[PDB]
Amino acid sequence: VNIPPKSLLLVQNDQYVESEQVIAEIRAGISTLNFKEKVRKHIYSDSDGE
Amino acid sequence: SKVFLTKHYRNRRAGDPEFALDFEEIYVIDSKTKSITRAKVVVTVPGGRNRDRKNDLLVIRDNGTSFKIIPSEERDDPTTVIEKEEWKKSRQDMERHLRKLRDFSVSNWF
Repeated sequence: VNIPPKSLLLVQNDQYVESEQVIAEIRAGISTLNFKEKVRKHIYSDSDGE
Repeated sequence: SKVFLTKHYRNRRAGDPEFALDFEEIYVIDSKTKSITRAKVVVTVPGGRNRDRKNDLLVIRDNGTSFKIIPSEERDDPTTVIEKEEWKKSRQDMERHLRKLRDFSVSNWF
């Protein structure tokens, strides 16, 4: 199985996989609605220092 | 979809006191291919040609493509063949559903 326009293959050659494991992503090649929202996440320091 | 033409035995009339049908000569008429062919009958009954053609039963299967001549004593009641086909289809479907589990190939079908 595979999809030609957009396939993201998350696995390598000669790799042993079990059932019901995500192998590829169709990537939803069909375009998403273009409502881009940009959000600002802040990283917080866990410990003190320089 | 198909029309079967069964030739009578020795071209006898239906009103004859000893009437029979010849299953070795059956002509099908297809409707999708506009073709008229012969039926590849499989005569499986002990007796050969010396056996009287009064104890016979043509069984048609596989969408009118399989023909078998068997005696009328070893026939199958409708419920038997219905249950046979249902059991086969159900087992195929069950093996399909279970094949997609990781615990397969180490299991048993009880």
